[PDB]
Amino acid sequence: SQSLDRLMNPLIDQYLYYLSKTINGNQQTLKFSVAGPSNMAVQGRNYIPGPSYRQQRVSTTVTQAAASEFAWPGASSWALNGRNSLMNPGPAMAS
Amino acid sequence: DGVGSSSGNWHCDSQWLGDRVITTSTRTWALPTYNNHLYKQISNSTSGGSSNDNAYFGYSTPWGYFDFNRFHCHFSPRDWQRLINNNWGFRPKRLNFKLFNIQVKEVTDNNGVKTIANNLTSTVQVFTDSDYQLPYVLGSAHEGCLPPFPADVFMIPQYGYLTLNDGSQAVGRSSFYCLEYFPSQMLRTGNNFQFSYEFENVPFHSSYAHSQSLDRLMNPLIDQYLYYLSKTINGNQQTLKFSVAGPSNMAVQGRNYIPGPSYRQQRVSTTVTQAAASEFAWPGASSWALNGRNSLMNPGPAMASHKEGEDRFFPLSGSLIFGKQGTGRDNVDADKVMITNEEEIKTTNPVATESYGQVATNHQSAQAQAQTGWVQNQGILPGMVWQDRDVYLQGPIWAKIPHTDGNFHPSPLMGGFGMKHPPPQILIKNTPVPADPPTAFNKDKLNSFITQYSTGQVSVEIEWELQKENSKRWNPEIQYTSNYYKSNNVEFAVNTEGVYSEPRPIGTRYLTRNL
Amino acid sequence: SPLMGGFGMKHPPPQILIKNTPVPADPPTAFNKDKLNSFITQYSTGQVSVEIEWELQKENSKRWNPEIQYTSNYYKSNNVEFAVNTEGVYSEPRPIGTRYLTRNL
Repeated sequence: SQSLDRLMNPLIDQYLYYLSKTINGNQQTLKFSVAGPSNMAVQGRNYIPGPSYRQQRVSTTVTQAAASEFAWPGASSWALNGRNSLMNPGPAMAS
Repeated sequence: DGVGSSSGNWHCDSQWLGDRVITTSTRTWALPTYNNHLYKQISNSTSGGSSNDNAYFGYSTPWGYFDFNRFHCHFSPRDWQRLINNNWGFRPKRLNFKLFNIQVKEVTDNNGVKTIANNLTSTVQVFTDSDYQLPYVLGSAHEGCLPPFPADVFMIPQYGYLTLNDGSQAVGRSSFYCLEYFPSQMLRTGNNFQFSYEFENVPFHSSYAHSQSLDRLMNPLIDQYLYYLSKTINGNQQTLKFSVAGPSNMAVQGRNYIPGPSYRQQRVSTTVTQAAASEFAWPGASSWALNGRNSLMNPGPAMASHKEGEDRFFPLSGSLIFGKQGTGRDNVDADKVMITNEEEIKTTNPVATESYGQVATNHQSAQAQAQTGWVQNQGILPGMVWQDRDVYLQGPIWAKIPHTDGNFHPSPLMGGFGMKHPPPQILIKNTPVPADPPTAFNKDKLNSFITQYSTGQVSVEIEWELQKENSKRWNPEIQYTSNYYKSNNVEFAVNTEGVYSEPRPIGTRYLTRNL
Repeated sequence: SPLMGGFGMKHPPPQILIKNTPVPADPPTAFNKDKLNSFITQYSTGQVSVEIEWELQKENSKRWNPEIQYTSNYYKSNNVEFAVNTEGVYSEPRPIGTRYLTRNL
């Protein structure tokens, strides 16, 4: 019922700072700001999402065009002793 | 007990036994009424947010909570210095928590003047989430913890939580939690609250810096019994030549273990009078994506902040950044913040702003030259060894390991001890006291309440286990020390206006041990 | 021995420190991380009692003639020495030592 990137308190700022600005408007002027509810994407986090092995995206919607036959050519695979095996179903990832 | 009898004493001291140190800290707190006793749905729409990456949905509760998840809440600077200069490791063992001397006040405003008086019959409600049934917000580096200085009086932060969101909207899987649906003790001015907690078994934190590097573990006087490919061409005929790997060429010697994982960060320099190509704070930052939302990789995997002699460089978001006393909230200069560094782990961990290494990318032949590619991100491999991020006096202590099917090395990335069952959240709220109701029945919930706030003392005692050092090193070690040179103020003390300040972050890795 | 007079001790009577516990005023309804600087104006009062047992060294002199003794003067005065004035002000009119009796060297 919670997402890994939304585990913080939405009412309280962190006691950590993030780099918010690099240029003043090519002199380098470093600026730092408190990571808080208004910018949750830059808050420090203790844990990160699990591993991935990217898969090609296929749509089930009717009336769609495809560049070419990519079922085998566009598939993710792993090789063992010169033999290619389809990565199926592969690591547990959000569909 | 009674109105005229104290329900507890002021306990604030540190006791140093042989293998254990017991820290006790007491603070005075103030608790106002939050949200006017209401639960409120909150989202990026209510706060005016627009970006997809910062969208959220959640609820703000009228409850406050007690947080002591920072080391300076328990260790004085001198105690921290003793711990870091005399021990190879430490870990929390058990916890004792107390609330006492409850004082509930009522505030009445006549015309531009407020009068404060005691409300001896009012109550304050406290309970602990021992079953971890509520969202855990102590695992984030939030403000509102007990002050490092015992004399400072602090305000209890308001408790809020987030659930699943789609933009500013919720989904059916989103959960709403009512904290009044939990049994809680109600305390008048004569009552007190206390509970004990036992820390689950965690590894000792590495309060040492390695005196050897992973690539220099061999005997510098003896050759290996292994050979390496030393030459390919004779001066395009292929003539393979092999040589013994020895002290003269240590880079090519066979090794049993390799440095830990990496996730490269952009390099930023603190040196003044420097030019930048463009604004790269967000565009040039390393990040990970979850359900279409991009989150900054911060602080990310434990990696060396910079190479030897390059202290001016720091990873864009790979280091903890603390603010100096009095520092503003938005767009402060570099001299207003304290940038931590992890140079001590350069002996086992890769540099944050450098590639892990090079890997072959083709098959060399008489027609194709051998090609290699830079490894910007490298996952866990067998034989890898690494050091976790160091903890700091003002840094976090613990975090809750997310309840998931799988995890790897669940040490909190911001530093500290990862636990499936961390110290439970302690939630506190002033019981609403309705004003005079109408003389005719009305079914609507009451919205007129007496303005109230509460104050009291809070004590937390934590027993820490120590790992003593048994080094045979002959020369003296590096130790944290204050500087004798004269200054207007004493470091880690109050100013002429009574303002306590922490002038620098203090790590734990000064003693050394072999790799 | 203290140069201003008295008994020198490595472990004298300990310092007794007392302070009124701060009582914060009404805090804001929105969280602020700064330490509170608004407190209810308070002061405290009470009674303090200290009891000290003193050991005495009695005199065993064989001196025949009477000794010098500290004594008040009978002669009339507007006020009694070591007493209050007409405005209730207590005063100590002179310093009093301890060395009036005599013994051989």
